[PDB]
Amino acid sequence: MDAAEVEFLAEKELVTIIPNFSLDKIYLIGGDLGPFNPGLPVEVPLWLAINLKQRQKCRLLPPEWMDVEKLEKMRDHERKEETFTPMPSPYYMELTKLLLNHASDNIPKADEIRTLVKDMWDTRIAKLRVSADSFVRQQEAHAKLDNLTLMEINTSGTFLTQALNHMYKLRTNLQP
Amino acid sequence: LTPAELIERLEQAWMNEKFAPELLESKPEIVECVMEQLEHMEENLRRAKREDLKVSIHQMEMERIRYVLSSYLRCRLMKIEKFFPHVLEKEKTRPEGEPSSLSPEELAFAREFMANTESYLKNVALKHMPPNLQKVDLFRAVPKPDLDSYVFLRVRERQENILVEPDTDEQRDYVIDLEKGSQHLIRYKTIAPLVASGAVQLI
Amino acid sequence: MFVSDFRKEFYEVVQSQRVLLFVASDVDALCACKILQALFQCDHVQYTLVPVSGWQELETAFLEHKEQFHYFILINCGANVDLLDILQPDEDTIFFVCDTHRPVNVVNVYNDTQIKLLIKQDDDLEVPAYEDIFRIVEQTMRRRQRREWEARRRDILFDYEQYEYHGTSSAMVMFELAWMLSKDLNDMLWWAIVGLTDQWVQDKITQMKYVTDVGVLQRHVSRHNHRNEDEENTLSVDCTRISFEYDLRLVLYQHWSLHDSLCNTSYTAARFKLWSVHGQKRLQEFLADMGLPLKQVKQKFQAMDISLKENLREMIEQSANKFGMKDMRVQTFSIHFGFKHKFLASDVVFATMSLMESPEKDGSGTDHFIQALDSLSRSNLDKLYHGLELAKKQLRATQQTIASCLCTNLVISQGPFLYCSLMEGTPDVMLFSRPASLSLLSKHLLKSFVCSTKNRRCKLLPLVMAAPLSMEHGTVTVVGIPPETDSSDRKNFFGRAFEKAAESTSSRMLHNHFDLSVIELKAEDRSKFLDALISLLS
Amino acid sequence: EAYFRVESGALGPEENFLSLDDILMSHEKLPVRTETAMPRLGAFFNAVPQGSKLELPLWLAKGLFDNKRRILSVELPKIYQEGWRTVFSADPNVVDLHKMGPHFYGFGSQLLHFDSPENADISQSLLQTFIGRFRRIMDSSQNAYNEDTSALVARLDEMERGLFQTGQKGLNDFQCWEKGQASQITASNLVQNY
Amino acid sequence: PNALRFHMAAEEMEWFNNYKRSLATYMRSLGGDEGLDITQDMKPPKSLYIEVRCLKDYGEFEVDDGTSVLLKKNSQHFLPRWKCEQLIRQGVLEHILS
Repeated sequence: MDAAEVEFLAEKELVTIIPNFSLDKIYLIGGDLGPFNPGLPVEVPLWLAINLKQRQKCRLLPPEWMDVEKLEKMRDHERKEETFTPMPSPYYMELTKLLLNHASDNIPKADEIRTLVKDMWDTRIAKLRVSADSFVRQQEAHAKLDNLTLMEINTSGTFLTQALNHMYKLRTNLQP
Repeated sequence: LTPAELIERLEQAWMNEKFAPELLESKPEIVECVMEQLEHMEENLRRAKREDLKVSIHQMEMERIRYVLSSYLRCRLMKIEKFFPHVLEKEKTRPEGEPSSLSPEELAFAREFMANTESYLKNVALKHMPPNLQKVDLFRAVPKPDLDSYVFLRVRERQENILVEPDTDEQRDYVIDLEKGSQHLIRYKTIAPLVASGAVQLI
Repeated sequence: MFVSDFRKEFYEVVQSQRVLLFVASDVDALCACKILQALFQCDHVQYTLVPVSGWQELETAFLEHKEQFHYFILINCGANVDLLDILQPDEDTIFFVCDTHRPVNVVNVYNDTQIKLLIKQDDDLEVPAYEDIFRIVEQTMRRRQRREWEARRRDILFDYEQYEYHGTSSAMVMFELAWMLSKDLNDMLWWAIVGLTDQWVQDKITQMKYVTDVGVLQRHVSRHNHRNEDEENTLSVDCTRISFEYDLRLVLYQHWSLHDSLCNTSYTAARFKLWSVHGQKRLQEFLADMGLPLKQVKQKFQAMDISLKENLREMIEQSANKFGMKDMRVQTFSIHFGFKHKFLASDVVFATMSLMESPEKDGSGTDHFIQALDSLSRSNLDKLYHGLELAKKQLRATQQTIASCLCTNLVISQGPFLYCSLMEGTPDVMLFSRPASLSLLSKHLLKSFVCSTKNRRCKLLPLVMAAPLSMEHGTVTVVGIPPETDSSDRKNFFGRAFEKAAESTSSRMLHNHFDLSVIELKAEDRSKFLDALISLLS
Repeated sequence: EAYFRVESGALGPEENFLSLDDILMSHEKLPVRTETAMPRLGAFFNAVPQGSKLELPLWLAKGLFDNKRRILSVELPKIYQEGWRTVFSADPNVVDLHKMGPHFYGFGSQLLHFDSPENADISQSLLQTFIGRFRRIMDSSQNAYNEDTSALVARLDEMERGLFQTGQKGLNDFQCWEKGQASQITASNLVQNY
Repeated sequence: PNALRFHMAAEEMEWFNNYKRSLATYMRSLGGDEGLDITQDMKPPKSLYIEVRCLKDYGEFEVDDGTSVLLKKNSQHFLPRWKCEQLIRQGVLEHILS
């Protein structure tokens, strides 16, 4: 894969907007939406909230896990534990990039949410290169990754698997 | 099979083909039953086109689905053109009652591809050779798929008693179990029949 | 005709069509486009953007596209001449004009089918009434009266089309439109402010009108940016903020040093007479009267010590009363994006105006236009930050020419108007070869001159300037600027003079641009033209 | 992006037929001692004695080999001898596997089809060298951005450069997504001609 | 373009024109109406319209409804990205407003 398709899979998460136009139910091949009552919340998939925000037709809302207090506890829980701890949403990096870039003025304290998210990320990446070094160092044959999201996997996967194949080969070249 | 679930299963059929090291199962049902929603909702837009916002909300979703599907197909016409002889053989000797790994149309494409390349190599360098080398067999020139690759997977049907062979020493094999929703990093050979049975999905 | 309301007469017609946008080349028109773009990309309206540069290229462009489309939009071009003939269009084609030039041509006003005008009629317009300019012995007895009518027409024309000037900028009409629809943002407000500031920078509007328009725009600025009353602590730092400033008139002093921007603003480089060693010490005394070390003033402004810059913008306004410079603070706006991004609305202008008119040419006429249109969106701060090193290089190569024609006295008093000319051998004279970057040099030359000379006659005569255009064709370019003063109405009158002079002498001339006061003339018809012009103006 | 060259099987049981890496790999020379005479072909090195030390490509010595050592026997180069097998154990992060190459793991895995005695000690050198040089390719390839990497890559071989070019292609692809840069559609192979 | 069809040996053109034809045969077989052209669509779709800017001359690009468009140099349009993909990926147009 590549980041630009993880970003595609991440635009299926649901968010809540507040439209300012009138429209009746829409029957999408992936569900139903609406109705859109001006000045009333409604829950849509991201790829539509962003596209409506760019055309000046809505007003986003911060997801509940995107609070500057619960995050300041996740950031500590992550540094205490010694394994991959569970995360608010399986796609938090892409959410807190797309949202904070496109709707940073409808989110209060954007430039602290952003730094806490980055602090969590910079740790969950450090635990990986330790869990991906003991693997080689001790020549394991299995490794249980607990709560890795698809993005951390995809940033260093096409190197790790490709450097473990060359190790299986070198380790089983004497049998015949 | 609500039209809402075809897409949820299509994305899953889309990731596996991207990560697997071998040409996986053939799903003719879905590829032929999503080309129906596309073929239908392309008509209820060109007819009732006299709205200017609804048609946009529909065209965007159609364009997302027509990319999932398309990039899924392209990802298999790469497996076929890299493994054409080994994928023809496997389909010729298939025991009846086993899901094919080739559509009836990919099969024609693969037949024509093998024919074309053989008829090309026959007239450039395999013709002007001494008259005992002019035949080269394409089961020992095209490398077979490599099913000793490592993959990340996340499981969604609790499995137990899974064999983990680190090396050639049959003794060193410790059996493991799998929870639900967990994620592991294991070789593709030991979990081959699980991807075909929906028990896992290569993330 | 005149469009009464922009919603239901201009927008909601082209809302469902495929329009074609012709664009002139000046910061005002760039900023008037970049709003219409953003108003089309928001409603999915297929447009097309053709950058033109004269009348020949506008005609060439209309040649090719005139059958596919049948809607058109001209921006800062084609309101001071007649349109239904230079283009010779069909009947079912529509033209919208959103130009600033004045006065609007006559027929373009009594043609309510093909040429609609987006010009707010509450400008300074006084268009003559309809039949005053448009259509047995008793036969002759009344056709003599019709001859009298024609004679009155020949006069009222000369009354109405004698002075050229400019109205409200395009980028303010478009912004009124974009606010009607309720689809305005800050990004569409900054382009309004820049498209307005540019006219006042190039000195095409009066100070009264400029302050009136600033008074208008400040309500919008406060409506947007005041909604953050006390939450300015929980607003994202990476989100643009526009603010009203009462700030200095020095050019580019926040990126240059404080010293190299006093020596180059053509408003303190005139008073201080910073071209004659006798008065260069005036600058020294001005600096010493404030306690600014001569070593901090020479260093870049962002690195100057923090203890000096506290009340700089006041200790400069004060110590400029003691020298005879009382108009030193102007009213402008400024923008902050993020951590280090802070622009005054007259830095964007001098950078854009010099990306579009870079001397070294790298292709067709529409290769620089694109690079300057690019540097107005925030995703391209690497061109702006680059177009600020051309705007510097230009300003340091203008006070080294106004220093030539004033330590050599190349301003001839040829009678009713001054006169000058340039030499190729002087360095940095190929930079001003363009017929657009020559008006500013002349308009600063006049400002330095009027302050320099000791006469009382020359201080109130318009200037006329010529500099060589093409060595192969052997031709020069000529401009004409109104008589300078503090409260000049800015109503130039040379578009008629040069026309009639070339008509009298019957020489070869080209009125290629959209403004009339710029002409290309054979190097040999110079005197043949000039003498007849001297006699004509009289 | 769509030109998928045939990869190298030089680490498994036998090299691939069409892979241009293995073709240039096996071409490298190797020392042999002949067991018979070489009639009608002594021109190169007409007949050649028995018990003569010669240098032959690897591909040639594939078929000319048998269990009984009918035609010739083989002895390993010094890079795989006992001498260097201790050097590569002192600290493997110091060796210039490009001069000692440029196919170290590729060659060394084909010298196991000669049933020499010390195979159980070559297949332990390779494994313990590749494991030794890992934490210096996992970290100098995912953490070298907009740098001149032509000096972090001057001491590697074809099995390792292929990984140093996969670390970079995943670093320079996340850093291009973070900066809103992997949204613009670009020319894929035409900018290669330009 | 014939900077390429000049470097292939004269029998590789036959291999090409066979492969291309078999591919275009397979593509039209997928769906009922002329199948689905899987050649386009190489990157996830982001928005519905795109803003391009020409870079070379090109005779007369077509819009499905018979409404052609001339392509002079340095003149930017606002077209559906459903049509511009073929030309952006070659070198003619350019995606500016990223």
